[PDB]
Amino acid sequence: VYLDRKLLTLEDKELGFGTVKKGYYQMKKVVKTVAVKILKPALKDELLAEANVMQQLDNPYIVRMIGICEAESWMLVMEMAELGPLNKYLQQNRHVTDKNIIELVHQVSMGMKYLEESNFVHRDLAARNVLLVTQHYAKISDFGLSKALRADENYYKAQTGKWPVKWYAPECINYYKFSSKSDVWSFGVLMWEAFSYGQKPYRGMKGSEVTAMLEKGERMGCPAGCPREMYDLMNLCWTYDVENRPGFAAVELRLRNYYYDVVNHHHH
Ligand SMILES: NC(=O)c1cnc(N[C@@H]2CCCC[C@@H]2N)nc1Nc1cccc(-n2nccn2)c1
Repeated sequence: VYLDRKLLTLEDKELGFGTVKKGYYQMKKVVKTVAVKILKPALKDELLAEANVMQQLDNPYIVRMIGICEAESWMLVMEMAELGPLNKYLQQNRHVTDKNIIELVHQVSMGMKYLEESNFVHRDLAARNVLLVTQHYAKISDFGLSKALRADENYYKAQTGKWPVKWYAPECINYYKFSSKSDVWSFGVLMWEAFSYGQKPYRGMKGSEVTAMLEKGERMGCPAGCPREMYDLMNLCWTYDVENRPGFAAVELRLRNYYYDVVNHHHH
């Protein structure tokens, strides 16, 4: 996992803990374009824990880590997803079709089905953390809050924090318990963001007002032009009771089947 600084070439400009910069890494033969997270002891430990999670994952729909390097600061080197975050892409590309959005959120569900099978919880699943390789190829990124589940438990219990509350399930807020089912709830919010072309969820509401709304059984409305089948899936992800909420195997299957029905309608 330890990379050679002499083989890494960093660009001066910043793409976006610190910063994300574009670079190039000399591989065995080819040169590879990379995205590098550069830190600007708690930050070092967090980056190394993130590196430890990514090291264990191998799936076409999850950003691959190339390695780590300790130079000017600690650096986490990843494969580059040229088109950037999904929310920003859709805000700038409103012509993207409903079929293309289904294709991308289905890819995220495949990556998450893999993470669930791997017994890792993401804990920051949102459209800003889905990166586009192409307009037809999404990858999940940003494993800074992710956790490997213990062998005897299907959830992570947080003790302390600065949380993305609008993407969190009720049991995360009420019991500090994070599971693959909690990530399913976040995935419902991510689907809403995607079909709303990168609009922020729960516009104009405080985190506490969001909790109050959800407790009353109320949910965000259907985005303009969103297929009813996809809005129904969002509502199923937003099942209040964790036991009754589907896991990613059930979600990916529903998305897969619907995507094939849409691919069929297009051919007709
Ligand atoms: N492998 C990667 O390509 C990569 C992995 N992870 C991330 N993480 C960032 C953290 C900052 C928030 C946004 C995102 N979750 N960004 C990556 N690339 C990237 C590519 C183009 C643009 C940007 N970009 N545009 C605006 C901000 N960042 C990032």
